[PDB]
Amino acid sequence: RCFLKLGEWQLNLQGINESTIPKVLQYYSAATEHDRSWYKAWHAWAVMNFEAVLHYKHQNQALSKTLLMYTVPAVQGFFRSISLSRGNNLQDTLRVLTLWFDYGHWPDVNEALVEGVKAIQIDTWLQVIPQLIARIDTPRPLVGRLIHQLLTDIGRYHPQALIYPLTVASKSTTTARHNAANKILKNMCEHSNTLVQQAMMVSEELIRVAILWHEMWHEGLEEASRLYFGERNVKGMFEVLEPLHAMMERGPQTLKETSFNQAYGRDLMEAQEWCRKYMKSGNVKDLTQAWDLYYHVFRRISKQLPQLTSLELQYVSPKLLMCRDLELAVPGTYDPNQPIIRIQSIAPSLQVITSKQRPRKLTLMGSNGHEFVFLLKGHEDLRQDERVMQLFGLVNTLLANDPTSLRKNLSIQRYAVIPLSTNSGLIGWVPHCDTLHALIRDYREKKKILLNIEHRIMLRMAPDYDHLTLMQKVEVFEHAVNNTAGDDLAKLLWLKSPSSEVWFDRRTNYTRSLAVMSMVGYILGLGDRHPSNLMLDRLSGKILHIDFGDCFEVAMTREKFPEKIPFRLTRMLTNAMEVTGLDGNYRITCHTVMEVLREHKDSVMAVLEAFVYDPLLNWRLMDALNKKAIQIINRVRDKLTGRDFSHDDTLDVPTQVELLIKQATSHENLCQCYIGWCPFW
Amino acid sequence: EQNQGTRREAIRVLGLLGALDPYKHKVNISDYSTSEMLVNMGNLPLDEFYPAVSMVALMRIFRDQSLSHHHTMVVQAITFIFKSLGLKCVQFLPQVMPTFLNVIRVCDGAIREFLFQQLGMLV
Amino acid sequence: INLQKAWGAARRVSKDDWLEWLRRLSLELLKDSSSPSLRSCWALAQAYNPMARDLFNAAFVSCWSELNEDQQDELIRSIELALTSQDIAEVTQTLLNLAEFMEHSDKGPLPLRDDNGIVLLGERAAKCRAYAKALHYKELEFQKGPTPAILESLISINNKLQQPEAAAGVLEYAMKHFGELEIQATWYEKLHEWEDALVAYDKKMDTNKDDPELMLGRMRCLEALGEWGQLHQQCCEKWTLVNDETQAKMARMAAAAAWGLGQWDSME
Amino acid sequence: IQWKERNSKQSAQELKSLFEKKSLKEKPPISGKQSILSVRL
Amino acid sequence: VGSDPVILATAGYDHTVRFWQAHSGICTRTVQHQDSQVNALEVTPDRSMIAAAGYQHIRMYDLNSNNPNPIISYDGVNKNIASVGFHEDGRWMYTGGEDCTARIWDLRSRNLQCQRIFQVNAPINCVCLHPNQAELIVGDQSGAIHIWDLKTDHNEQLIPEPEVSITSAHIDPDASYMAAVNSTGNCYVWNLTGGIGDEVTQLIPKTKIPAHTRYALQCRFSPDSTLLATCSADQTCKIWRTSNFSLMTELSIKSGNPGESSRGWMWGCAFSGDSQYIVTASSDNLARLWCVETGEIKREYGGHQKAVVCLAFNDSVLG
Ligand SMILES: Nc1ncnc2c1ncn2[C@@H]1O[C@H](COP(=O)(O)OP(=O)(O)OP(O)(O)=S)[C@@H](O)[C@H]1O
Repeated sequence: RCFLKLGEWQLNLQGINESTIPKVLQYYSAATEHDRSWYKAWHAWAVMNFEAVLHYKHQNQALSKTLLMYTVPAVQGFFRSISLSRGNNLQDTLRVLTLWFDYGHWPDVNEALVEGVKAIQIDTWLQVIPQLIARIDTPRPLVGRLIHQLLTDIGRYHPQALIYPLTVASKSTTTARHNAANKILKNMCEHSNTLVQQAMMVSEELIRVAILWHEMWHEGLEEASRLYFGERNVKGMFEVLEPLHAMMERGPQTLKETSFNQAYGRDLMEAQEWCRKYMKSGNVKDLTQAWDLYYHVFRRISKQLPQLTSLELQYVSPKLLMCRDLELAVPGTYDPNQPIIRIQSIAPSLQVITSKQRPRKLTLMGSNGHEFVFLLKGHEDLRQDERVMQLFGLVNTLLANDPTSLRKNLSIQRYAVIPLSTNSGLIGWVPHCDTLHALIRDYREKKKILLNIEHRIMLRMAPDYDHLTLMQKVEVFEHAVNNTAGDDLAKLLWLKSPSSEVWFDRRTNYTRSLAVMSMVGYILGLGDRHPSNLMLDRLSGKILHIDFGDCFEVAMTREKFPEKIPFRLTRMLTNAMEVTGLDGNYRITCHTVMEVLREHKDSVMAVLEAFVYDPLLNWRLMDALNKKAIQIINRVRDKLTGRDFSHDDTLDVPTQVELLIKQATSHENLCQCYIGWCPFW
Repeated sequence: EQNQGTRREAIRVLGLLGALDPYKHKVNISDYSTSEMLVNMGNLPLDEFYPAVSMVALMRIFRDQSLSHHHTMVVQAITFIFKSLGLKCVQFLPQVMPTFLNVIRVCDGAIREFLFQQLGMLV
Repeated sequence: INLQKAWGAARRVSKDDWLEWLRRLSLELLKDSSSPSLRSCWALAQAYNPMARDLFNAAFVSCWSELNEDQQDELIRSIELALTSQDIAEVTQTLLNLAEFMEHSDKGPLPLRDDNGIVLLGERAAKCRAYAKALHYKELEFQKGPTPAILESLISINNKLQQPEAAAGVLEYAMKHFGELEIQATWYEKLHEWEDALVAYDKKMDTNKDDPELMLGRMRCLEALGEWGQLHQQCCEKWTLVNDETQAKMARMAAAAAWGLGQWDSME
Repeated sequence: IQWKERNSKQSAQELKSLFEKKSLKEKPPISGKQSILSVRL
Repeated sequence: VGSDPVILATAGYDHTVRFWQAHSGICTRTVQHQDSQVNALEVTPDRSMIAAAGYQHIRMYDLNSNNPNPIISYDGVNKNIASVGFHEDGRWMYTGGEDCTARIWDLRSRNLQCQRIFQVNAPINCVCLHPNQAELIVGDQSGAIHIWDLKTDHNEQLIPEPEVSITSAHIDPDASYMAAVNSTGNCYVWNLTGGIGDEVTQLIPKTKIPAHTRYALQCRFSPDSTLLATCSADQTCKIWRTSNFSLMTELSIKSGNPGESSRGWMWGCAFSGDSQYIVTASSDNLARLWCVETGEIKREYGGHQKAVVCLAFNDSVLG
């Protein structure tokens, strides 16, 4: 114990240099030898070795043997520390994963790696199943071979935990990923053949119900028209709309596809013929007729898209409604400690939600007689929502092992996210929740109050509101919020309650669930928090956040309408949490969540480093290439130490929380928001 | 209990176990529609509000088998409601009919030949 | 129309008198209510009393919607006298549930003496041990005009509702929204802010020596803080030259200080 | 009139006296009778 | 028309710029400014044209003739123009844009190319020419004051207090002081260049005068350099002295009623050649004329249909 205290205090006094590292290393090795059954000493030794690797790598970036000398005992101590926890070892597993991915090709680190895979149990990899599959197409032989061996062991022991991302990765466009996934899948048919075929059938069948043929052609033509008439890139629109001709050339298989073929197939063939005539002998005389035909098809498709409001399975996908029993599990619900729920039936009618992306409403029926309602999403990448759900589960586990937050029941409400491809997926449906916009809308429609009364006052005081300077917009915004009593949410939440005790408990839950999500969204960098992205649970009062598409302060650094606020804290959310203000439950809950996130900064740092450094997922944050990821992880490290507002000082938890409160509820920052964000609500 | 010695022994056992903190007690450990109807959360107009709350009040005594003495008058009151409303008494069917048929199944005696008869009037 | 002989009888004295009064009130309310439903359910309500209890609010609002100005004015006067006359839990819970049922409607709350009786009903809700209702009524009183008494009662209500952080927010509002140091040391006493209450009591006593209840609070602060030495020193310097109604209040703290220092001879 | 860049980016000695005349005068202030102000009132 | 020794105009959100004279408060010409609002307007020192700048264009309006159209329009910037100004002999334009730039324009249809750009890391809110027509003050949304001399190409940056956006700055024509206000009401006054010889540009902070609890939107000296008026968002306009920097005069448009709740801010003000009567622009859809001594208003012009945020008042040099 005192050797560990010596190492920690020497690190806290003198930092990390080339003179203190062997001293804290010998202290940590003395502590591990003095105990040999302590998770803390082995963990501190392994993180000290990893920090030595990081420091000696960053020093020669501004030899490969000292890095070896500090990486091999790092992997050894981390694989030793994995087996000591037995309940929660996500950070150690991500550390052995990043060491595996960066230095797993060296022949000496491979020894410790292949010992560690055979040493520890097989369930401890079930938490890092996506992060493994993101590196399945590595161009190095031995690390890729050991990845393939581990994935085959996971598929042999736990076949249900790996079959969905494997069938996701099989239907990719890159060569190495799809052939490695097909290889692991065809090795999976040895012990379980019906499950792989049923899973491929189900995935390939409800990837078609997500985006139909006319929606695919509408999206492709809308992309190619913008590309050709804005960038003059003929070889870009060619690669945009030739896979559509490729998937249309294999024959229609359903009645809807045959209907689309009988309607538009002659025009979509003659346009391809004119495009080929242009591509052989270059002249715009051949491209203008093809684009005329494409615009005719686009204008005929775009008129029948608001009419789509329901889908029958006999017309869209005739293979889904004739299953009647399956070996697949219900997606999003599988744990190795409970009996599995298999997919029994699928409802033969889906309701399409009228929006700009049109999400379907799928509802399966499990083996235990319970209906599982889902949301079949198209035109969206659901690979970010899965990672932020893993982060939210980690944060829930962190808040669960703390005494002062467990007695206050602080947690984030999560939902299942099952991606199916690059542009389609399946979101779990949370019941009893209602949208924040769709609550104020009903309250104003019932109380005879107009919806855009604040916007109408703003446009009446000044017609050119969006073109003013900062001070003029501040004056118009203050005149709008002073001449309007904003108390819709408080009376709306009180009116829908049976008694006062339930109303008080729901208000307490609402405040202490808004504060946790505000601090976690500040640490993560959540943007675009308009009232259509916040939901209230009508039975428990808690707050549910959706649309995790703008993370890591992307919305702060955009060009047209950048937001200057960390989280959403407006006057309607403040007048409905208490009667004095936000200095009660809100500030104390923010202090608790911030100090919990600061005491466990290494775990959330490891999760966010595994998220950002993924080469197939960091394309949304870059609109060398590894410079932006570094300067984002540095910003995240500044947020978790109190060096975010100024680098020459270190702020504690109350000062940082007070600065965030003053920044989020300032009129000069709320006046610059987009009008759809509703800063007056 | 009322004996002072028993209460003294009870608080003696309570002290000898000894001062468990409340969170460990709470660790060791539909009916929502009636609460919304007796307070009128849905804000239905008052003319069609008294039948719903009277049906819940009749169903609260018609659910229990311990108080099987006033079953004839709650049944005749239910028939009175269903005849007095008219065509708008269809909304109370999912809450009145399973309890009615369960009571017909579980009861005994010469009230059964009554209940069926009243059930016919419901039909 | 014929309910004034049940409402304005003016003869209720004891507990069972009030219970049988609300009994007869419920039966004469459900008997003639201008609705076939409650009138038919009255015949069963004569035989079963909890059914007449749960059908009280609907019968009350159906009878209230038909009366005119004067009869409903005698009605609200009689319900005010029935509120402020007794102290039993069942009848007060019944009247509070009726008032919250009425204020949840579209017609607004039933008008009491002054501003729907939010000063009365909360004072009837604090003694009935229904603290959520009292907290809601004190918030409704706070929304009109803030005074230090409302903030002190908000602290007192939120402490027994197991909410220390809300009361801390009340103290924060009172300290950054008033700005004259009107904050009494009893406010820090309720929040268990023993150091701040101690600094407040030394701030209040060093300027002038005043009457008791000003050193008893300092004794309570130093006892709850855990300093037996200064507590016993301040007790021994004032034990003789003090009146009778203060030694009976300070004797247990004196015994606790003498035990904490181990002086059994003074503890006896 | 629109905007065009790359103007006078190489001549330093010419720009030292092209537009920076450094005209500093009118040091002596005098009193007045406020003709327009009294005429307006 | 503008054939008069004194002229007066106001501009705001009603899509018109009004010209009038302080004889009876009646409007003479209403010039039509559409598709944007006016941030700031300035008259040419030769008294031939006026210039209205707001949202990516600077529009000239003729003074001798009667033309309601923008005869000469300047475009090229991508956001608003906070303030504009001319050389005292009418040679070059200093225009501060919203985005990042303070630039110069050439007023003649010839390739003189005396135009330069000054680029900072913040949206700028105010520009001010030096009275010797050699230096220039830039004030942005980061509290920084860029003293940029047009002779050389290096600029000083001065930060009294970060995290607060400064709004205005001005130098008296006698070249005695330099005052500036920010978004919390603090008004710092530095002593300007005393080096008339070779433009050494030394600044020492004389005083900070704490007033104006709300936002302070514009601060201006007087041509006699004995008074300094500043307008703030508590519906007040206060004039201070340059002797010991105490409060000379307080003016307010507050009705004293809690039913108004800041019905209009104090946007702009200007002095006269005598420094005796001032004209103030409030956002209560009207402009006022006050005196620096008696306190009470003397005149009112209420022909506008929306708020007004800028006004121009120049008279003859004698006064
Ligand atoms: N996970 C969920 N649980 C319950 N309801 C949900 C859930 N996800 C979405 N919804 C509901 O579905 C509505 C519309 O779905 P969205 O996908 O948000 O529509 P959208 O506007 O196309 O989405 P974007 O990306 O914000 S434009 C949401 O506003 C909610 O009402």
